[PDB]
Amino acid sequence: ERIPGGKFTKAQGKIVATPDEDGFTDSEVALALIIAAVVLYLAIEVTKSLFYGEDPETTAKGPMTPFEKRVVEKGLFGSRGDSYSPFRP
Amino acid sequence: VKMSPSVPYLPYPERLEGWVGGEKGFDPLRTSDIIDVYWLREAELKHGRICMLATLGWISVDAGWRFEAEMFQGVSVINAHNKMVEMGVMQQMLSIVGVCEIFSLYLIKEGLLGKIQRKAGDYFIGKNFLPKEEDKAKDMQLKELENGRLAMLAFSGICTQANLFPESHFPY
Amino acid sequence: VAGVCAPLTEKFDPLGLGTEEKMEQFTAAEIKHGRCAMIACLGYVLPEWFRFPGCESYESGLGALGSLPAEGWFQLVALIGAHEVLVKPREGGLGAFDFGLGSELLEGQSAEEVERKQTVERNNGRLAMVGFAGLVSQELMF
Amino acid sequence: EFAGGLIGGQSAFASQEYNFDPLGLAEKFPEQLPFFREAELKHGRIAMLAWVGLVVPEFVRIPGPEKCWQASAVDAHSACVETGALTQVFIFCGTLEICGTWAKMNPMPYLPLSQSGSTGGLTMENAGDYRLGVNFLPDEPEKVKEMKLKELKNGRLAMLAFGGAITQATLTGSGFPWLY
Amino acid sequence: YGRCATQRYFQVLGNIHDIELNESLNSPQAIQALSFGQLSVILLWLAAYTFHIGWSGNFEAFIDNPLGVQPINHFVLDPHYSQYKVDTTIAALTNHPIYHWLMTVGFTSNAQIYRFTLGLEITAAVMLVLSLAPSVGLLSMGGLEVVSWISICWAGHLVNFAPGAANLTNVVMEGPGSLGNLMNVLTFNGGIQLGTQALAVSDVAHHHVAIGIVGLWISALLRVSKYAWNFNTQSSYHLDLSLSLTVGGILTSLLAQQAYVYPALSYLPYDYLTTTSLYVHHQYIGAFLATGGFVHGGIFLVRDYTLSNDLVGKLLATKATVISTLSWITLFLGFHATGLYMHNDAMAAFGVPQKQIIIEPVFAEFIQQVFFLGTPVYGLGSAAVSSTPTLSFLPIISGGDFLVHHAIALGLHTTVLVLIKGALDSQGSYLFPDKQSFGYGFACDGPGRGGTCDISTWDSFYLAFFWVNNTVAWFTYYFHWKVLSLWQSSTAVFDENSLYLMGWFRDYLWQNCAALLSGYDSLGSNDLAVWAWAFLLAHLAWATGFMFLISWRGYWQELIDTVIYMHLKAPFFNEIWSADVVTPVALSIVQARFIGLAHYVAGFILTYLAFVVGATS
Amino acid sequence: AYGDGPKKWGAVLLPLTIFGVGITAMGTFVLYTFSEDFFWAFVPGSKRSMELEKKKKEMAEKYPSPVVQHPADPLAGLVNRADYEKGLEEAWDKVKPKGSTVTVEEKLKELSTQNNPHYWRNAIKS
Ligand code: CLA
Ligand code: CLA
Ligand code: CLA
Ligand SMILES: CC(=O)O[C@H]1CC(C)(C)C(=C=C/C(C)=C/C=C/C(C)=C/C=C/C=C(C)/C=C/C=C(C)/C=C/[C@@]23O[C@]2(C)C[C@@H](O)CC3(C)C)[C@](C)(O)C1
Ligand SMILES: CC(=O)O[C@H]1CC(C)(C)C(=C=C/C(C)=C/C=C/C(C)=C/C=C/C=C(C)/C=C/C=C(C)/C=C/[C@@]23O[C@]2(C)C[C@@H](O)CC3(C)C)[C@](C)(O)C1
Ligand SMILES: CC1=C(C/C=C(\C)CCC[C@H](C)CCC[C@H](C)CCCC(C)C)C(=O)c2ccccc2C1=O
Repeated sequence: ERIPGGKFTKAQGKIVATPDEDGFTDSEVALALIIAAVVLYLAIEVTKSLFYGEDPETTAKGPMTPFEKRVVEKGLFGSRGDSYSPFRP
Repeated sequence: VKMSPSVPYLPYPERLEGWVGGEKGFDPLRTSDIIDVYWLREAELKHGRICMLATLGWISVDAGWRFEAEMFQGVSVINAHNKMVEMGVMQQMLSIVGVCEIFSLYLIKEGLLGKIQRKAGDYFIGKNFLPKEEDKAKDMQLKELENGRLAMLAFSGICTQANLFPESHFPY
Repeated sequence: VAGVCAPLTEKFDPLGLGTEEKMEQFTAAEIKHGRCAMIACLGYVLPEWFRFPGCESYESGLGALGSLPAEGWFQLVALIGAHEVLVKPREGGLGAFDFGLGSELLEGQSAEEVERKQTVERNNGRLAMVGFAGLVSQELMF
Repeated sequence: EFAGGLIGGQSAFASQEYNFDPLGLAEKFPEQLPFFREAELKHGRIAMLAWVGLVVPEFVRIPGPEKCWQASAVDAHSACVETGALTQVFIFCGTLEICGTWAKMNPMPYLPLSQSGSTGGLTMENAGDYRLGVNFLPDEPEKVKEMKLKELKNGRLAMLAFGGAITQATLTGSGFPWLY
Repeated sequence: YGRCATQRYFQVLGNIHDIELNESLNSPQAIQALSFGQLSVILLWLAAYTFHIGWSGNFEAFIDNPLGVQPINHFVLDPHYSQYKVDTTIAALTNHPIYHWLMTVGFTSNAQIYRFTLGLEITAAVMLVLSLAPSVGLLSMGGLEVVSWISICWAGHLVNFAPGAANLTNVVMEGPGSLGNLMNVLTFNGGIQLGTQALAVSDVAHHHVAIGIVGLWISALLRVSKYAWNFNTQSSYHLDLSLSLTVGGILTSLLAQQAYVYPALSYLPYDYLTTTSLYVHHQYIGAFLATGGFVHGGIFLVRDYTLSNDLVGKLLATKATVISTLSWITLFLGFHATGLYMHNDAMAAFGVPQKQIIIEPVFAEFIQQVFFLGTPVYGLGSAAVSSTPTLSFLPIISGGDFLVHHAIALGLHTTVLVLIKGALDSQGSYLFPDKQSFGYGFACDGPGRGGTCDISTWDSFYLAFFWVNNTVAWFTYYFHWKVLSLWQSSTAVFDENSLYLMGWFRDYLWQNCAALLSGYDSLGSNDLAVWAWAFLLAHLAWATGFMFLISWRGYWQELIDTVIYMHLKAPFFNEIWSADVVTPVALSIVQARFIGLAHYVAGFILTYLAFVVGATS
Repeated sequence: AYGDGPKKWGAVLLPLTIFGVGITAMGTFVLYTFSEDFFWAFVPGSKRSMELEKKKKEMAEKYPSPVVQHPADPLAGLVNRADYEKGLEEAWDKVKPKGSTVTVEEKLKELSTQNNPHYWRNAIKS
């Protein structure tokens, strides 16, 4: 039970109807937590990748894909430049 | 000028060279150039294996080889998934497939990042049935890939034909 | 430094117990215990939420020792023992814990990353050992 | 020279070639000319098949759902789209077109031409060359050129023939003779 | 290790995301990876909201009676609550239109919400995976074509979940059919549809498909305009970032305006608090994005621009004219708005409210009557009445709105003046001719040449952010009081008392704080107790910002030196702490200014949020 | 009931998520302060950053890039710096003040040389 505060809550008479049951049970909450744990593992991987930066051999020892080769050659998709610009064209 | 043998008028998709099925060079809409062939081959093998199993599953359960337990008897292949999803059976199969696919996620991530050096589709189950001869090993891999492709198309067929004509069985 | 990660800085031997020679065998014992404890914690958690059709009668936890006809318990023990006696360490393994399973993932992995995987395994096994100890003692006593 | 040395400008009479381009599109767009020949040959082939498929059903028709097959040419298309025949024909033609032309033309078929540009896969030499039935070509360049010219002339004739046939059939109806 | 000072923290943390200075991940692939990680964080935040709405929330009870139920955000489990407060509180209520958005986009169950949370977590995992592998290939992803395709797909979703989709005959299978068949899911009725009191879902879906198609066409046109006249002469991450930030700020401010006046979420206007919070929040976000556009323009000038005879060179050459004219505009607007407000204050105070200077906003009234209104409300410009009018929530302006809009113009022009002045003087002033060699942010140039406090280009943003917050406060006070008068049906208390600023105090701030302050007192505490507590907390943060802004370093450095002396002379601790490890030093001047600004704006935002909640509850 | 659910999950996680997670974050950040790689990318001359720069140089000199890159030394862009200077020399001799004794190579050496020992990359004995 709540003590209403604010003129509009009293005037409009909106009631905070609590659902009878919970809504997510416990099994589906566990599944959400598992998926969040996988996302956390991926986030740890991303953090380790970004903190130590990109190693110099990759992008230098790994040959560019033919798509990347042709894009850099023709200057597309932000290449032939020094910007990111996700909203390029 | 390699002129991929499958589509003669198209240039060979260069990154397919050296892979098991690359001698036919069938990648029009060349996607090996945009996507790493490691990921493409892992996806192809996963689809092929899932379909090689799902084909046999659909055939066996449509013929009438239901499991021992009740809640498995009298359930057709079509209205099977919606049934075992409320019987609690699809949840545990999803759990097992989930741990297998977390293994798969680790393998794909580490392989693409270059940390591990496994081959695409190699989950280290086997390696004592591989023919141990490099030509024969590549032949076995090609057999797996061709059977997986045939099974992908076959399961697509079987499923669509069954669901379009519910009153039928495997010959369709 | 296989087990030493970061909460420590050195070997945790208050009662000096490794002192060479024993250290390798104790490492095998600890790694096996950690693996068993990790899978045992997973076991405690999951049967409470799904039950493997055919097993939806037995009680979980230590009560499963009472339930699950002793023939079935002996079959589980037979599988475990068949593995334990019939697997053996591989060959050029890092120790008696190297039973070859997944060792392909260590091929050309650098010393730091191989040791990091080792330490992750061992620390997770230690946490799972204390976790199972808590689970079993809590289920039994209270 | 005229139209980058493409085949098709030859006249029937003699070495006095036709070279029909009153609006001069070949000179104005020489780098877009392989695309022009691709479009011309594609339209010609489609029109050959289309005129043949306007003539043949007046003689023999496949058994089918009786709404698309047992219909005249002009009113066939709508009923065939409804019956699900032309949707499968579209699936087939779309797969063929995407793979073949969209990969021979776009070096990045996974990207629209607004993003890939290029379009250098269509050269002047391999304009209509989809490598289909090339063993039937005569083994000398002169007769290869003559056969390509035959294909182009028949394709243009089929374009005009299909246009006239469909227009007359809409105006009148009838069968193979689309006269009143 | 760690033989640095505490200054190291605030020195690196101020540039911790200045990846251009981070030589490791300096490539644009790394910046795209940062974008992927940020989008993963956004997806997880939306997953948070959806998960707590579906877990402990009344969405299933909300779809049934959207007018009579208050949306629940999450369950409150604070251990500090007293049993009564525990019995008092049900759960944390909702201050955002996520219930309305979910209802609009077709959610009808908590199972759908749970699947949405799972999908959001999976998409965040996908974003993290994409960030794991930066690559020129991934730089292909994006573009106006991609965002237009996203708009088209959203149109498809809205078509699939439009209320009339049940009556829709399958177009792709049975043909387009009659026009009404398409009207089941694609409409252009225009304006509020009555009932839900929001734009029809068919209208939104049709809007999105049209916008996506037009965006595809516009992107193709822009790229052919790049075919001929291909000139990427000035590429900089800060130039493109400024472009994106300015466009995003314009779009967000437009979103606030057109979402108040054309709500797209069903049963949203019935919820006053969520509407007010939406408008205020989006206007603050838009102003912040515009300020960021100006800031990154200044940064591009500082360290990425090379002088040429181009657009920017022309702007720089006549920067004195720009600054002088902006100063004149601001002086005129401030003088006249303040003087008219003071004149109205004097007239109302002296019991002569008729003698106030009320300049009727005849130009905006002319625009409204001629272009927007369908009935003669003012009668100037046009008096025609529309036979079939459409509905919306466009306010009817009066005399006070003229002065308020002039205050808004003063605020915007002063903010632009500060930002433009700082950006263009980043190239140098006669007090600091060589600012091109000192970087975007620095303390000062010392006491010489008469003094050089706040002479840095970053200090220009520091000064202009107060003006950003002040301008947003001005027009959000305007919006909040206007909608409060409209909802309370006064509409004459506003139109008369907004002419003089004592009205803005008494009838707006003092009047609307009555319920908020009673959140907790000797009698007890109600649901507004949390907001009174946050009100006080925000005031405390604001005054701490005052501390960091007024008092400067040297004093505090000497005080900290004496405190270090006390520690080194203290017993039982000189054996342990020699001040060599992370030496405690006073915050640098730039760090102090930023932290004071941060406390100032944090108190600003939290104070106004608490006030809005306590006033529109 | 409605309360159950978030009550038990909260009693488990909220102590964890706030106390354990925040305290661990604070302690690990204090450790990171005393770590060798503390803000390594933003501390000039840090060991990790210098090793990364050295390895970048090694990769650049071992795997030449077909595309032209922004020259770290602006004069290193020249395809033939010899021709650059030879031209300068010719132009300077054309516009030399009378028989000046100043030559182009000496001027280039004088302009290129600089005595800034306090600039880093020079305080690291480099
Ligand atoms: C099966 C149990 C077991 C075994 C055999 C080992 C074995 C080992 N651990 Mg280890 N460890 C364990 C459990 C175990 N651990 C657990 C649960 C934790 C979590 C706290 C740790 C944490 C840990 C750290 C942090 C480190 C080790 C290290 C080591 C190695 C050297 C230590 C040594 O010589 O002692 C081996 C012998 C024993 C551990 C005796 C086990 C049986 C004793 C007698 C039990 C004593 C009572 C115990 C508290 C149980 C409570 C019940 C009691 C009230 C009756 C060795 C390989 C070191 C290492 O890796 O070297 C680099 C190291 O730094 N361990
Ligand atoms: C997508 C948009 C975007 C992007 C990518 C960037 C990117 C960048 N900006 Mg930028 N900026 C933006 C928008 C953006 N900005 C906007 C909108 C503004 C205007 C507000 C600015 C204003 C701005 C300035 C003034 C500066 C930058 C700078 C930078 C660069 C370094 C960032 C850094 O390390 O800051 C460090 C980031 C922080 C210290 C974050 C502060 C943490 C906040 C304040 C926590 C407080 C919230 C707290 C939880 C509230 C508690 C409430 C209380 C009641 C409890 C980097 C390239 C800097 C630069 O390039 O200088 C060379 C610089 O000086 N930006
Ligand atoms: C109430 C507080 C207040 C006031 C009045 C001002 C006023 C002003 N600020 Mg300002 N500022 C403030 C707080 C304030 N600031 C704070 C807290 C910050 C954060 C540090 C800033 C940061 C800031 C920056 C960074 C800039 C300004 C600028 C300006 C000027 C803008 C031009 C203008 O509006 O002229 C109107 C002037 C007034 C309203 C002052 C009052 C004048 C009289 C009393 C009112 C009129 C009475 C009547 C008409 C005169 C009678 C005439 C005759 C009968 C005698 C103006 C003098 C800009 C500037 O100087 O550009 C020109 C500029 O660049 N300010
Ligand atoms: C190549 C091939 O073919 O196969 C390969 C595949 C692959 C994947 C590559 C491989 C691998 C790796 C694997 C299999 C990794 C599995 C790791 C697991 C299962 C770890 C579990 C930890 C559980 C913990 C810490 C529990 C902790 C529990 C705690 C802290 C519980 C604590 C409390 O319970 C206690 C104590 C009291 C309770 O009341 C309260 C709570 C909190 C629940 C292999 C081995 O290479 C084999
Ligand atoms: C490996 C492999 O597989 O080999 C393959 C390779 C490859 C290349 C695909 C092959 C081929 C070639 C093919 C398939 C060639 C087919 C060519 C066709 C069908 C040409 C039709 C022309 C119709 C015309 C001009 C209609 C003309 C109609 C006219 C002028 C009609 C004109 C009027 O109708 C109009 C306009 C009005 C009417 O009222 C009156 C009339 C006058 C009748 C191979 C060798 O085969 C097999
Ligand atoms: C109060 C004040 C200080 C003193 C404030 C300081 C030194 C910062 C206060 C630190 C707070 C109290 C946290 C102290 C450390 C905490 C234990 C958190 C540590 C976090 C790190 C581990 C990252 C200044 O240095 C200063 C400098 C320039 C102008 C004005 C002022 C000013 O007003």
